[PDB]
Amino acid sequence: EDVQGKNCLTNFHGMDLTRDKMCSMVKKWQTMIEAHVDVKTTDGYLLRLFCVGFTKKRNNQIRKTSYAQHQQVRQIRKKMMEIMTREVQTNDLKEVVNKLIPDSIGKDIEKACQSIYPLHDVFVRKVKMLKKPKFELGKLMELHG
Amino acid sequence: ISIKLQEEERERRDNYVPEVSALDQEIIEVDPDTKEMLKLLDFGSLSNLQVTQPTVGMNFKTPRG
Amino acid sequence: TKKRRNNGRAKKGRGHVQPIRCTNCARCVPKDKAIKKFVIRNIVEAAAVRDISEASVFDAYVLPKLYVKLHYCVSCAIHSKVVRNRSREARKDRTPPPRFR
Amino acid sequence: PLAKDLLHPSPEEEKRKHKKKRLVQSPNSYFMDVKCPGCYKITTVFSHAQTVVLCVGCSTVLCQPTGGKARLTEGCSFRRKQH
Amino acid sequence: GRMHAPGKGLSQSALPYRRSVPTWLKLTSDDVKEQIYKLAKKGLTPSQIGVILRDSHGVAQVRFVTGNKILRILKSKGLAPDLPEDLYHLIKKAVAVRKHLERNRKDKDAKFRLILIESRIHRLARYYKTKRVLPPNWKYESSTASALV
RNA sequence: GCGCAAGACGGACCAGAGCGAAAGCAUUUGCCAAGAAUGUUUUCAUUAAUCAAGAACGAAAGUCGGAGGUUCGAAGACGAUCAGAUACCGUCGUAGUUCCGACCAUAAACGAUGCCGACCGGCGAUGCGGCGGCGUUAUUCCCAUGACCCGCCGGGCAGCUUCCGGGAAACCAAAGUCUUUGGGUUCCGGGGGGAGUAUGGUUGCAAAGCUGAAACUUAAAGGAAUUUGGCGAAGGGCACCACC
RNA sequence: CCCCCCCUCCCGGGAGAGCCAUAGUGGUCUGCGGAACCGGU
RNA sequence: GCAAGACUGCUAGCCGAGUAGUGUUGGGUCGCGAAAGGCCUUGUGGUACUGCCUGAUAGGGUGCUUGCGAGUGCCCCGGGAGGUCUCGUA
Ligand SMILES: [Zn+2]
Repeated sequence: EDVQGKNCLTNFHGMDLTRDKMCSMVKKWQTMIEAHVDVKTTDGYLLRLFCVGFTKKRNNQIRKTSYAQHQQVRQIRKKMMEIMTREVQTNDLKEVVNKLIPDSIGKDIEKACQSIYPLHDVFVRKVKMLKKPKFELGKLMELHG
Repeated sequence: ISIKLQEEERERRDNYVPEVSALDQEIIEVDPDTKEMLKLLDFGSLSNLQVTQPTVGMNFKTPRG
Repeated sequence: TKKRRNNGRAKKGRGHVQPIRCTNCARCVPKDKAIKKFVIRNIVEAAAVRDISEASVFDAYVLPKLYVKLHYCVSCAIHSKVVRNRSREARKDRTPPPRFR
Repeated sequence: PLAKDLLHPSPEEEKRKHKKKRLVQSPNSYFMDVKCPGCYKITTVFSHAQTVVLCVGCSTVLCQPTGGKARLTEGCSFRRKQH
Repeated sequence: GRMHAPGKGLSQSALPYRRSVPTWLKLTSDDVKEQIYKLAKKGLTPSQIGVILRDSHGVAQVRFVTGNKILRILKSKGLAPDLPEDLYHLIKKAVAVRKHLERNRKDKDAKFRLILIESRIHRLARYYKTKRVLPPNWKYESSTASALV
């Protein structure tokens, strides 16, 4: 966003996952649940968060498929949408980026979905920055210590 | 080959029997289901038999799919 | 005469399946009839593995794996020696090929 | 198999079969006598009520409509009445 | 199986063998008929009257507490509906389908279902005509929907 | 590498799994209408099965009138392979591929098997609804519910085995209960060409669609399965007249 | 003499929501009987 | 009112105390949890472990050792000694 001299300053712009990890996560005999939410933070940083989830097999399960009902999938997607939209509008980007360093949102979604169908991993596989507010210098120089 | 001597040493081993019965053991491990089955044929309790705890855990038939 | 109990596919109560494209060829074939091959492969096999391993910036690193799925038409699947003809009674065996390597 | 006794089947066999495949058609449903510790008047309900019921005396909702039986409200005692 | 759909099913009632009122039912015939009259005045149909009586009042079915069926009792008192309940339901369903079809002209499946429903209506109306319950000049017409609500 | 615009499209998840009369159907959400199955001690009481006339839907290609034309690509233009290619191949490439209407009503539209109903073996799985029962999990207690497991019931796409039975056989729980031949009802086949041709009718702007012969000609044309025949098919064995 | 280490073996002790016998203890379930019954508030 | 059996949770002094607080999806009489201080008889014995994280020594994740498969071993502090821990091989 700005360079002072012989030293350039940056800002958060997005986050992605390794393509190999995403390829290895999508396997057979499990249902993938997708959800994109267009939710803005306290300031005008609009993000389109995506989500990926899978079902697995219990330790005593014999059924190889382990699928889910369509209504259960819809309920899970609604839960994920609500969880992500709840933890965005209440806080600024500066520390929700820190929140994004661990899978705290993913862990919250995983814990919230134990009642519908037990999912194992919740990942925000992509975050885009759709709109940004008017360029500011004070926030930038506060960001870099 | 149809041998009639049948490996003399192993034939003797076949002839050898132990002094113990190897079956008339003093302790019998049986589930309550077998005890209930026995209780309703002709006889009831025994003095050389005891019920064991129910071995039903989760299930048999390990996951194959 | 009829060769297989099925029609060389898995469509039993549908009547139509999505058409896909072959990988080796460009032929358009039904999904359930087209032989699907899934392969797990690394970036380097046995030659550049050392060169990446000992000559690297970071230590204790696991090499990435390239993931891709293959669709083969019958002619392309046989010409590439993926499947081969079997006996009349040997075609009824649906067990997957043994995998130990 | 070849020599069964279809005239006198065991009760287990008869209860295994469908209600309309038995030797004589007999429903497997029954009536109930539901009551709660709150109110002190007793009503009569059907097992597959399929209709929301209010206790006579406006106490609380008793039964719940489902696919099969009725989800009895928690804290209620019922007995199988028969003749 | 089903008359129109190619599906086969087996799910309906199964009346018990013993044709006698249970002893635990203290309700007489007169009060049951009074409840039937009250429910009819409330604005229900014999389809739900039996349901309400077998759920709340605990009576198995009318045909044992009294001799006449529900529709028979309603005809006897005189407040029975002039049109059969099933024909009314079929006509209402046909009107609903046609109202859905007026705006969306590309829904071919709705057209097929409407054709099937009109066929069912014609087949039931023929039986009503031959069993002497509707006038011989009664005809089901596409536009006549407002009067037959 | 960063942004913009346009069109098509819905990968992996995707299965001998689901729905629909068939053709056919996949990004999230919102609205409208419909349906099979399971549950029922609700309702009417023969309202039932198949169908000449007639009627709706009907893949892509096909035509007419508008809007758009990203990509693929009949016709056409070009270059090499070739003895000869206006074929295989490669680069451009109009009509079409997209949507809104107006038409045709055609397939290997195949399960090459019409529908309804009864009966005659077994064995595990899967999807729906209902029902009974130990035990784990949404952390440790109490209940309802999801998820897991052990069974049962009804309908549905299918799977495995067999001297039920049948067929010429391939094979079939139906392609069975058929000379010991009769459950009900529609369409349709009479050796192979000529020939789905000419003609007459009929529908369509057209392309073409439905009905549809005769004259002449032949003793064969065809269905299933074995041993050698050959493969520009696969997989094995041997040989210093093969190699290292 | 090297190292910093890291690992393994033979002993002592600390922590835990393990199990088993004994105390502080709290509830769930089962057997018998109410001199004999039919209605009205 | 007689009346003995079958089982269960917590404390390993008792009291305050299942008080605050945490807490879960729908609820409930609820899971989780030491005390400040006091009154005193002044606080039961045998028994093995323990890779990292999350939320018990439960449950769910996920490893290290030699390419690979099975072992031994992997909480902390205090003593001693030693230095390629055992069997098979895409
Ligand atoms: Zn190909």
